[PDB]
Amino acid sequence: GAYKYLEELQRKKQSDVLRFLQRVRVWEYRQKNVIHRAARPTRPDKARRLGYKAKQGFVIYRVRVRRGNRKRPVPKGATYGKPTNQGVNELKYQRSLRATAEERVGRRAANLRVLNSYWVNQDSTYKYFEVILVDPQHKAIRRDARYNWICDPVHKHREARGLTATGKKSRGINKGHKFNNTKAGRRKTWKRQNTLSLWRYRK
Amino acid sequence: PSRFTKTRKHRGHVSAGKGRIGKHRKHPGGRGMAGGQHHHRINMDKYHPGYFGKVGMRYFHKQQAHFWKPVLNLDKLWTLIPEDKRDQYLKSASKETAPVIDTLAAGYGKILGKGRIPNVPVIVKARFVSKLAEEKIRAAGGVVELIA
Amino acid sequence: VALIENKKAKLVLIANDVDPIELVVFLPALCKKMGVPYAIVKGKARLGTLVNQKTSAV
Amino acid sequence: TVKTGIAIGLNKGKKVTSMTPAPKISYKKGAASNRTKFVRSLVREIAGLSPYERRLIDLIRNSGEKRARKVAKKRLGSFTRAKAKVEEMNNIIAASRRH
Amino acid sequence: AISKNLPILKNHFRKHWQERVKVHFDQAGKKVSRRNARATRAAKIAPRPLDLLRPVVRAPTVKYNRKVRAGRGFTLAEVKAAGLTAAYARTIGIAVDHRRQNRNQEIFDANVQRLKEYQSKIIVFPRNGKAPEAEQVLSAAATFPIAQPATDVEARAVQDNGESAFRTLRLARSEKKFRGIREKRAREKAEAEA
RNA sequence: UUGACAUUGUGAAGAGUUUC
RNA sequence: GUUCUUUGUAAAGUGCCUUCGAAGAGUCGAGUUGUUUGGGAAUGCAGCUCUAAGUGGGUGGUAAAUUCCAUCUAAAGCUAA
RNA sequence: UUGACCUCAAAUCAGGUAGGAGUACCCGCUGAACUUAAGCAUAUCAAUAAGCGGAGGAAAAGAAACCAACCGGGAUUGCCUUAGUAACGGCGAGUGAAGCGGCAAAAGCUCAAAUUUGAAAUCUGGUACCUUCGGUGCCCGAGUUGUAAUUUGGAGAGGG
Repeated sequence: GAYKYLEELQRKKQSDVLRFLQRVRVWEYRQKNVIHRAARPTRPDKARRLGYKAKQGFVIYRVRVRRGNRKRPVPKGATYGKPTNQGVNELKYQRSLRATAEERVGRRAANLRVLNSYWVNQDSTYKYFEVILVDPQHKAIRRDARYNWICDPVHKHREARGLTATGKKSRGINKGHKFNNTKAGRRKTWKRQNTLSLWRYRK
Repeated sequence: PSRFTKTRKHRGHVSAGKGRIGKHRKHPGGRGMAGGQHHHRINMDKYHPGYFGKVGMRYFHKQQAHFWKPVLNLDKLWTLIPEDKRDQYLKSASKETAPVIDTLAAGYGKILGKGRIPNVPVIVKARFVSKLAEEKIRAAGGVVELIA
Repeated sequence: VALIENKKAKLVLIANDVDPIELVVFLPALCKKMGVPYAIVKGKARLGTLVNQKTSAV
Repeated sequence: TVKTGIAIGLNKGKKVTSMTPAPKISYKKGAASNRTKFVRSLVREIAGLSPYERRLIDLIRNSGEKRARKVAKKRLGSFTRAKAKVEEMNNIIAASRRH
Repeated sequence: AISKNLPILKNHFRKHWQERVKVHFDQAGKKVSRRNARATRAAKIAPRPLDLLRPVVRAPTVKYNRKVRAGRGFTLAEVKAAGLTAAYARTIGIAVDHRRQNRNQEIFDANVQRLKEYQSKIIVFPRNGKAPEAEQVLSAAATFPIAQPATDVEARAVQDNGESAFRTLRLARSEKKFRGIREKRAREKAEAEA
């Protein structure tokens, strides 16, 4: 297919043609509302390899975020404590902005289940993404096997809990020695290993 | 149990056995290991020397079992034999036939030279021995097999 | 596209009005490489009608 | 590889009937199948180049190569990718010099 | 506080631990649960014996390079060596791995022997309904035990080559020490002329 | 508040190959 | 355990020769900032800046350069006890 | 003039769905101080309590961009032990894991990237009928800016 040529073109984000396209598209999306249904994706290849299939039930919404550090919501720097919790400006929010965006559209429209999201465009001021949704009420979904796992009540709001790509990434899930803390659940680990376990015949 | 404990025997003796003057207050002299340079220096020194300091080299991600080298001496060396067969080989004392001894399967990783063993020639399968151990075996007429 | 890479193509037609345009932009160069006769055209809607479809893009 | 049967040394380990397994193709993730080389070499010429590439090749017909390595090191954060990109730029500028 | 000569402690109880304390009074109840689970699973099982075959393994690092262990899976290599395929095997009470590439011929041989034994040793019902209709076992932990090898004989004759194994050790150590030096040094005189 | 980086395009004129 | 159709000219698996054999990018990686960690010239996470490759890439718990080795194959995903 | 297309709208349109509650346990986010240090600001209490979002009957995680360096093992989770250890730290108070090994329980796998090209073979809906958690026909519609069949790297496809 041609999706491969499309990928390989995408992965050169500094060519003049992409510079142009980027400028047009970012201006367009910036004129648009912060959240808007898109008729169809801007990177169909990307959506397709993250599981989009052009059919009755799948949806794209495009999204903006506001792109900076997360200034502490504290009146005038009045944090009321020790110097270490005295910072406000240079603080970073642990969830990604992609995660935020996904969360915000999932809140906008709650009948649907998220699947994934992806970068499209940005500037200094904003970041733009395109986000993938499903109506699990849809008969097409429920009758196709291959996705209907998402119809399950378990996968409700899987962006809200940290179960997408970005979710599982920021939540520290990956194998190995650099993830010993927070691989199978941070709080789970800490709880496990701050618990005192005591048997009947004491060991 | 409780009933053996002195607090049943203190009942009535005001100031259960902690005194009236120097009374049993909360945490004097601080908590835990507070004062090891200031007002508990004399217990730190005298009964806990060396506590304060850095020394030596670090080793990040020390995995023991790199250094698994459990240890054995000629002094024992023989309990490895099942006792029923032990005296038989011991009475034999032949170079044409000596018992094979796998320390590693027994759970040992190095052999040392304590003790005096008989003059029996004996066969060993052992990694990591000491010069003196190998020597006494050779004087007994035995040999050694280095292994992996 | 596979037909082109296989040089099965005798002629190619490419409507100009696409979005995402990246679906299409490289195709002229490809047809140049494979020596294929190609052309840019107008009315992918007309192409759809040529397919018994709404829209064709090629 | 060829073990010695010794608990220590250079080739320490059990002397053993070392077989060989079948190869997993997962080792071959770095493949370069014809399709893909075609796609990449094409997309290059459609995309042209990026300004840091441009500056680097100007640097290569200036300033020697070592300076261009330092520059690409600044841009990518390595020396390996730097060396490779440099070799690539030499390959390209060779085409520009001699078609 | 500090007091008389005593070994120093590190007791990690400064951290609201009382809220998070697990006791095992259900040490017995869960044993009951597990026995009941196994029995009930078996009861519904259609006598497939409650555990799938698992292979013989060379037991990783040095502390346990000696032992022999039950692993996960049998290496498709050894499978088709036995003369079948992974998928059919999984339908059979067998467990298969794609990792653990076979590199040791005797283990290859041992596992294929296990598999052939098991193949000869079991009895499969037809794809249709009627059969000899039962008799259950729940092992395959045990009926194919996993023993160590023999690894030697009881006793042997002496073959004294007169050498100093100790000195061999020191020499191997020094070689491992000085490979790089002598390599670089030979390289130096070699490139010296010219 | 000040400097750099980005948003940030197309070019010209002039000052110490550059870069003000 | 019975009892009917008959899928079917359709599905699977199996051998040896041959051509091959697609493999996820504003991501990886790096710098910096902040935080967190047992993680120590920087464990993870996030912001900003830079931004890749395909005999390549990640890691191999001391930073950098050089040469070897070894192990996996990310940046999409489901899964009971 | 007529007819399409793309985009965006409206409708008490046909049918659907989300809200809130609860919240012992669970996934996240945000996030202190008293306290301890015999003072105290780092550090600790604490990656806790409080605050916010979102689930289930279990969750989550999970089939390796792994552990390792052995003769190598082989998804995940939990117990024992590793270990109060390596390491961290005004190297002060203090904090502090992971591999290996034993046990429990066990299960594997799907998408993308490929020309159906001698034939969209895919799917929602409506409507008549029926053996109705559904099915046949018909129609409308979506869809090639790609639904179906194949393959998922342990491989695998093409041909012979």
